[PDB]
Amino acid sequence: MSLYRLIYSSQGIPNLQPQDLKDILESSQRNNPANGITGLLCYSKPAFLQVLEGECEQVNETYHRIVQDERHHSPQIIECMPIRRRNFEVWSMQAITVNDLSTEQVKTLVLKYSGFTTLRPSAMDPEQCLNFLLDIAKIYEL
Amino acid sequence: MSLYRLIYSSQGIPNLQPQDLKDILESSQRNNPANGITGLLCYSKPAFLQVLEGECEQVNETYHRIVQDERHHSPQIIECMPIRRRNFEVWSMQAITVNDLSTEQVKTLVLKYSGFTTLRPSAMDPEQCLNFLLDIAKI
Amino acid sequence: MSLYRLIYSSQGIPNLQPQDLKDILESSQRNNPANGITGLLCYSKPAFLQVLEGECEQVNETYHRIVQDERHHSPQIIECMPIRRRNFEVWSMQAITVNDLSTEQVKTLVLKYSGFTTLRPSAMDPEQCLNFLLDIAKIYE
Amino acid sequence: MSLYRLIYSSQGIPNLQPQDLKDILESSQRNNPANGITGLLCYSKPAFLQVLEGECEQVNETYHRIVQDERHHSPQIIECMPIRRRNFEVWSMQAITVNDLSTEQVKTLVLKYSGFTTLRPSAMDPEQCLNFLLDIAKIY
Amino acid sequence: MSLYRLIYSSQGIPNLQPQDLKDILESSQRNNPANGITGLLCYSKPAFLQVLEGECEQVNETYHRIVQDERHHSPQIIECMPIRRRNFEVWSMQAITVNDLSTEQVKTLVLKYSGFTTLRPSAMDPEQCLNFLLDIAKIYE
Amino acid sequence: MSLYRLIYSSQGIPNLQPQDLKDILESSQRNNPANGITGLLCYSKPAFLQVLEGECEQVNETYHRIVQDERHHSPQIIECMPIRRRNFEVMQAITVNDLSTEQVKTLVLKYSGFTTLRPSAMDPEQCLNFLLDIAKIYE
Amino acid sequence: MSLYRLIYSSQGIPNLQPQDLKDILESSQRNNPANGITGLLCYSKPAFLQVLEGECEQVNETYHRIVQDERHHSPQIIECMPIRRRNFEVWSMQAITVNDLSTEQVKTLVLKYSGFTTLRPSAMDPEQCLNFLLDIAKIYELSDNFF
Amino acid sequence: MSLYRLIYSSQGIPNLQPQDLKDILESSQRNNPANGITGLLCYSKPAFLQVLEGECEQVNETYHRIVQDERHHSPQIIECMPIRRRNFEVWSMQAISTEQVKTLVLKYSGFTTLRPSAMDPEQCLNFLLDIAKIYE
Amino acid sequence: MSLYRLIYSSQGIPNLQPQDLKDILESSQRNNPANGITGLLCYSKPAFLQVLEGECEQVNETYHRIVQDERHHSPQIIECMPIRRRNFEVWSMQAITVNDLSTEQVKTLVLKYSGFTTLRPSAMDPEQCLNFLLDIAKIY
Amino acid sequence: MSLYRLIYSSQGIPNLQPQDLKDILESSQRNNPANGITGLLCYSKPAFLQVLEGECEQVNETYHRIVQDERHHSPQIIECMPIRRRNFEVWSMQAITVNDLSTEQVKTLVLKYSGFTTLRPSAMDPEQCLNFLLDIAKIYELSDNFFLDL
Ligand SMILES: Cc1cc2nc3c(=O)[nH]c(=O)nc-3n(C[C@H](O)[C@H](O)[C@H](O)COP(=O)(O)O)c2cc1C
Ligand SMILES: Cc1cc2nc3c(=O)[nH]c(=O)nc-3n(C[C@H](O)[C@H](O)[C@H](O)COP(=O)(O)O)c2cc1C
Ligand SMILES: Cc1cc2nc3c(=O)[nH]c(=O)nc-3n(C[C@H](O)[C@H](O)[C@H](O)COP(=O)(O)O)c2cc1C
Ligand SMILES: Cc1cc2nc3c(=O)[nH]c(=O)nc-3n(C[C@H](O)[C@H](O)[C@H](O)COP(=O)(O)O)c2cc1C
Ligand SMILES: Cc1cc2nc3c(=O)[nH]c(=O)nc-3n(C[C@H](O)[C@H](O)[C@H](O)COP(=O)(O)O)c2cc1C
Ligand SMILES: Cc1cc2nc3c(=O)[nH]c(=O)nc-3n(C[C@H](O)[C@H](O)[C@H](O)COP(=O)(O)O)c2cc1C
Ligand SMILES: Cc1cc2nc3c(=O)[nH]c(=O)nc-3n(C[C@H](O)[C@H](O)[C@H](O)COP(=O)(O)O)c2cc1C
Ligand SMILES: Cc1cc2nc3c(=O)[nH]c(=O)nc-3n(C[C@H](O)[C@H](O)[C@H](O)COP(=O)(O)O)c2cc1C
Ligand SMILES: Cc1cc2nc3c(=O)[nH]c(=O)nc-3n(C[C@H](O)[C@H](O)[C@H](O)COP(=O)(O)O)c2cc1C
Ligand SMILES: Cc1cc2nc3c(=O)[nH]c(=O)nc-3n(C[C@H](O)[C@H](O)[C@H](O)COP(=O)(O)O)c2cc1C
Repeated sequence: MSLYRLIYSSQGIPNLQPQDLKDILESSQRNNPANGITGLLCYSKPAFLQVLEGECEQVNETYHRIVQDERHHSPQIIECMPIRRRNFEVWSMQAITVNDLSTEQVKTLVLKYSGFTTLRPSAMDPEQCLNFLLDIAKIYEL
Repeated sequence: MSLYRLIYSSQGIPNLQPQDLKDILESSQRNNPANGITGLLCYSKPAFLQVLEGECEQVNETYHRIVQDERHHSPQIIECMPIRRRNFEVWSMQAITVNDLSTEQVKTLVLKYSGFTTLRPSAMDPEQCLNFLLDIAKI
Repeated sequence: MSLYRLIYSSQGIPNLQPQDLKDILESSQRNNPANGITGLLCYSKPAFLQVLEGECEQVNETYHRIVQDERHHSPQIIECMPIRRRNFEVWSMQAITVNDLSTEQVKTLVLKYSGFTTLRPSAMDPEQCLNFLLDIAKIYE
Repeated sequence: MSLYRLIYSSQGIPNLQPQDLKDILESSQRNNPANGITGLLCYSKPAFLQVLEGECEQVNETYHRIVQDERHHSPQIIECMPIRRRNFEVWSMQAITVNDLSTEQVKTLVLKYSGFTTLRPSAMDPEQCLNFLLDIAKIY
Repeated sequence: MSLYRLIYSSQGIPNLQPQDLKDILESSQRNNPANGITGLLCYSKPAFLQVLEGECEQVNETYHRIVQDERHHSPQIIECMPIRRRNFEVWSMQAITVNDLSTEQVKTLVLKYSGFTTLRPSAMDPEQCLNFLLDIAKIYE
Repeated sequence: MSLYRLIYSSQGIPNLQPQDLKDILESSQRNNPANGITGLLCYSKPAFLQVLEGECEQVNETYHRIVQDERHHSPQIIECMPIRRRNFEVMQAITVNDLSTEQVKTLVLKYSGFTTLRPSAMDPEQCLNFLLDIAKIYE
Repeated sequence: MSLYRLIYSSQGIPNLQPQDLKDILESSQRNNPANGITGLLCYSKPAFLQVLEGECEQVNETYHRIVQDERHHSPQIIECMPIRRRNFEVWSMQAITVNDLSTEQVKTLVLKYSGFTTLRPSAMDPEQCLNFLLDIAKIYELSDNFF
Repeated sequence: MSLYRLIYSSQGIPNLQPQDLKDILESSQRNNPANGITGLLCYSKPAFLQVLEGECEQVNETYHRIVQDERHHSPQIIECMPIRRRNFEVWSMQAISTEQVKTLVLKYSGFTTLRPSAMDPEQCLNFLLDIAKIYE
Repeated sequence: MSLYRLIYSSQGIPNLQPQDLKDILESSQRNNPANGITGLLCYSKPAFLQVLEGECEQVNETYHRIVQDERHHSPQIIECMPIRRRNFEVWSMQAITVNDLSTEQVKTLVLKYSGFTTLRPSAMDPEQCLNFLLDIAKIY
Repeated sequence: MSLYRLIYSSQGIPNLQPQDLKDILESSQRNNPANGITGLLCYSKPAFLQVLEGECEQVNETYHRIVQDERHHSPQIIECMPIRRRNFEVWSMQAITVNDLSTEQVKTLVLKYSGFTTLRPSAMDPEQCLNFLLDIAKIYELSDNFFLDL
């Protein structure tokens, strides 16, 4: 019913290739529009960080389906709450890799909101997660 | 006396034609100026979403007249409260249709405040309804 | 779906007797329960002040039905909004008459939230109506 | 329409007596009920401090009538504003005299909101005025 | 003593001419400098809306003088309070007529803070009055 | 690491029996202490509504273990967030239906639209307040 | 006009005797109540800490009178500002002495608001000074705090 | 060693000549910089109004020195308190026509002549900050 | 000069005996009074949790002298800041050891602010730490 | 885990030449990146004022290592608390000499937050130190002013 946001992180499996993230993105871009789901996925080997926005029932359907995926494990819900309005509404889904090859502007962003230059969501509170995702969206948009 | 704003939604009757939407707009534009009413009507098949601003007595009189209109049914008052100042003061009544022929800019605005690309007032709270309406008035 | 409150006032017909009010109470106490509606009606000749709480769809269904009642006219919605929780949850409906013959305590309460000792709903803001209705529900009344 | 409170002070004519305050009281208690006015009057030689509460129009009517009374001059409105609810509702009007011969508990209240033990409205702000009057009403 | 603002409205007598408002304006612009009074007056037939600023003592002195004026009646104090700083300090007094001949911009402003396009202080709360006066003075300029 | 609270609802299977409720209770009370999980489970046929409290990692492990339970479906997370202190800090379970006391029904009505518990129609604050109030009036 | 509070500290001249302290408090009892001043004087040898509340003009007249007293030097205004209401109550006739033979309760109160068991106003902010003075007035029981 | 602000008013002696104000100016400009005192002294016959900013001990030393000055009497501390930061990066003096100045004295007080006894601390501060702007 | 609080946690060395804890507590109760330090110490093997109150200079000198003690390592400052007033003014130092054991009175407090019944400082933010210590002292 | 900021001041040894400051900056810039530490060091003879930001564990590790440096003594922690985001994230370490030879612009920032034109960290409360440091970081591009002063 109500407009909702869910932020979670997970451990990618050890063997993940760049093609595996193309298969996640394409699936998400195929399923998400029809469900009202918008969002952003960050990968920083081996951690995933994703925000999902949408009707509560749809966000939940999508999350609990994602939890069942064989390409990641130990999902940790970081925040889930009703929202006043969407922030990621221009993307059914988008994917960003944050690594050592990343732009200095991007590295300085990871640091602005966390302890290290490599993204580790398990060490960030919901507001730091949301703000990182907002700012990094802002520099890859659209 | 007191300046008020009422937001409500309703379900248009099934066979609502383009002429129907036009005479609703024409009625509101001739009646509202005289009663101090301003606002915006949005129509998203089959739902209507309207904000009315004016003196409490006038907003109530206007609203209870609209309620009796044969072209819609099941009105749902979403918010009715006194307000500090108007936001739609330049329009006695403005109408927008939000549908599959709407621009990505509109579809995106509907998405920003709700579960889908199609407007469904029943799935929005008062602040979401008002902000959608304020933003769409800002094209 | 969501929990709502609607407060409104109306003008009763000049022809309102003991039996018409009791008929309103009876109808409301019969219909309100099945629809999850709770609240309180006050009658201060000639005015009605009523508060309705419940699911948005129900509140609206009940209100728009009440507006068709020939026993009053010129309904004025005072406030309609989502609420954190109910305050009248114990009564599907109750009806108080507030007038000249009312208790000094009740009179003083009316004066607490308005200009006079006779209840005139069109001279109160939403917070004053609500608090009046909360305090008089507590007295009983 | 709107519920209002008006607080003002004035200078009473030099030699006001218990009886002068008694008929002010009797005048107010007959007039105030029908106008739905409530409130409290303080006299601290030589000055008056009154709060009036009621419908905007009635508060204004009452105040502007009072201004014309011969028993005082130089009225100063301290505060006039809409209010959420009344604080002096049980009293159409009461009068308390506050002087050097008062109770120690009342004297202590004067001191709490002002520079001296004599009540001097002109030397108090709107919040100090209302608060004095609220505490004063509380011990009555 | 303290810096104060008083806002009131009143009813002008039935047939006020532009010359009466000039006289009012001239009287105020001669008396107000010396008393440190500043403010703005609007006339919206038949009503007056004025804001006065100055020392509490002088603001009361001026207001109780104005109230004796035979050119209006039934004065209503809308607000009287201390203030941190003046907003009308550039003008000893200015007078503006707000009626059905004012510009669209002025009419729109009246609508922004009130139920109609004609200015009726009785229909406005103190915040609405103050904001109307700040905004209209800004256009004037 | 961080003290968290998660509130969710779900749909019990149609053939749930009081013995299943007792089995859920036995299991919880065996698993929760060692994991430092506290909270309250409520059952209003066919709906469950649970709040969990404890460390982030343990709330997540317990929640995702619960999601796989075949005695319910369609979980819907209502709120998940860090908290400054526990409210419950003693798993208790309670069933809340149209046979519960007139005291419980009045409590259901206080936070929602009807006398029967329907979490889908309550926001996070109403859910939590309901659970506290229902716990308060029990043990 | 306005209701004011002033808190100040000073350094009493060396070897101030109890009779001098008595002379000061006799003067302050003589003048303060007539001037509508309430407050307290504390003495933690050699330092004075005093609060004065009352009408701005009186608090100032009193303070600038005190400044000229030859029995202390280096006055330091800690705070002076308009207040919404008084927190003392009366002018405390008795001064409080706060030193190393003070009760464990008084010493604990000094420690609650500063770094040590001896009272050093130069180490405290205006709110610490006020709260100390309020708590000590409560224990003595000179005043509290209009109930 | 806390950063502090003190605002006070006083009445200049009836005999105050332009050279007295010049004397005050030159003493303060020699002393204040070495004591880390910034602020502003305004004089409009017969009132002085001054803000001093600096370390507590210096602000107090400077103020109580000023108190002993024979060119004014009846000092009234209007405010004295710790501050988060300074608002005057330098020290200045201004003696107060025209209408801009009229308008300014009015903006934060009841009359068109400067009367500190009728202004609260925030009014005094903002007046002093603004008058530094219309000059200075 | 200024009134400060510092809360820190550290890791005791593997083989601490109850005697060593007495030696720390005795040393602290000997040294703190003269430096104006008050506070509270817990040992939940292996973790130490201490709050130190006092003048900034003394709090720091004591903290840094403590860091050098051979009976713990890895000190983690959790919060350090000026405070309005002390909350532990009555104790030069008190030590809470395994009457952390007190079943669901003290264990009840630990759960109230953290994930488990056993006290682990690294699992608590500054506010949870202070509130725990405040509640624990209250019941003493 | 938690993102933290630590501000402290210490007394530098009376010897310190520009090479010593360079050696300090050099170690910090080599060590800090790996540790996720960022911040700013000011040297106002004889005093240092530093802010460190990073993970609580790493900030603490770095700080207690620094305390053991023979080039200063009497370290005083001014504030240590969790933070919502970094403010000094641009440099692993930036170091600025702030003294009587400083620009009038710098001396004005010093005076804005304290009693005098000479930076004396103990004459400043935590918010004053913080704001002072933020204002300095604002005006200095370059990770130091030892080679060029603006
Ligand atoms: C990190 C991660 C994030 C994912 N995010 C989404 C999502 O945004 N939307 C979605 O439909 N599937 C998402 N999935 C993919 C689904 O788990 C699953 O692969 C998808 O339902 C396959 O559907 P398909 O066969 O139609 O392509 C995600 C998977 C992973 C591992
Ligand atoms: C969704 C909808 C919105 C309407 N909004 C307004 C309105 O804002 N103002 C108005 O006067 N009439 C409004 N009406 C039109 C009235 O229902 C009614 O037809 C009209 O006031 C008739 O006036 P007339 O008979 O003079 O043409 C609305 C009708 C519909 C169904
Ligand atoms: C002032 C007033 C208040 C009323 N309030 C309610 C109400 O709370 N609930 C309700 O069902 N009917 C209420 N009604 C009565 C309805 O108008 C209507 O008569 C009722 O639904 C008739 O149902 P019945 O024919 O089954 O008796 C109210 C009527 C009036 C005049
Ligand atoms: C300070 C003071 C307060 C007064 N307050 C009231 C009042 O509250 N209500 C009122 O009717 N008259 C009040 N008056 C008295 C009126 O001025 C006047 O005497 C009286 O209302 C005349 O009424 P009467 O013709 O019924 O005797 C007050 C007079 C004074 C000087
Ligand atoms: C609505 C209106 C507003 C007025 N405002 C002022 C005012 O601001 N200042 C003033 O001195 N007189 C004002 N007056 C005029 C006075 O009522 C009065 O006639 C005038 O001050 C007489 O003073 P004089 O005899 O010295 O000329 C106003 C009058 C009206 C009716
Ligand atoms: C709606 C519902 C709520 C549950 N809540 C909890 C819980 O609070 N803690 C828990 O350990 N298991 C909970 N479970 C039970 C688990 O799903 C699972 O059956 C159980 O933990 C297995 O433990 P066991 O086999 O060792 O007994 C819940 C199950 C259901 C269906
Ligand atoms: C530390 C100290 C505090 C004082 N406090 C007050 C006081 O609060 N009120 C007062 O009148 N005099 C106070 N005085 C005394 C005055 O300096 C002065 O001696 C007094 O005004 C003399 O009045 P007398 O001539 O009646 O004795 C204080 C003196 C000292 C040194
Ligand atoms: C109203 C007024 C304001 C003053 N302000 C300052 C000041 O800010 N700084 C200062 O050193 N002296 C100020 N003084 C001057 C001192 O009273 C004193 O005369 C001066 O500091 C003596 O220094 P000199 O002996 O070197 O000339 C002020 C004096 C007056 C009357
Ligand atoms: C965890 C812990 C807490 C301590 N707390 C204090 C303290 O609060 N005050 C203190 O003086 N020493 C404290 N110490 C002990 C000092 O490190 C040191 O051993 C002792 O104070 C030296 O004094 P002594 O040689 O006179 O016995 C603490 C030590 C440990 C490891
Ligand atoms: C005031 C001052 C600040 C310092 N700041 C840091 C710092 O931020 N990071 C760091 O690694 N070392 C810092 N140090 C230097 C360390 O104490 C130590 O010399 C260095 O980390 C050892 O690194 P090395 O392997 O190059 O010898 C600082 C030293 C001083 C005296």
